[PDB]
Amino acid sequence: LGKLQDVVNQNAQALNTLVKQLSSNFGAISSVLNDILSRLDPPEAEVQI
Amino acid sequence: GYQPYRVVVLSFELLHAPATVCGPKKSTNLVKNKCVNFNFNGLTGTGVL
Repeated sequence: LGKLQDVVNQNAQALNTLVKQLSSNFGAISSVLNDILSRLDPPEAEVQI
Repeated sequence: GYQPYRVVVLSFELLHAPATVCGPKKSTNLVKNKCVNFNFNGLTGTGVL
């Protein structure tokens, strides 16, 4: 039953990747929105966000 | 310019560990099992404990 099985993996893997993309800085000081908001005022938090 | 200027640099290492120094804000009782807004040593969030 490889074919069917393969399908599932292809989907599951994708989702996992997407979720992990929430832990990347992309250049911001942090990957957690709450931390950026609680350490910076909006005038400087806009640039990071 | 020629005359001196006193400088003090305050470096805070926001280590993800117990915090020795914290602000003057007064804590409050602890609530559980109900959707509440929470703060812990500066980590702010919303959820159920």
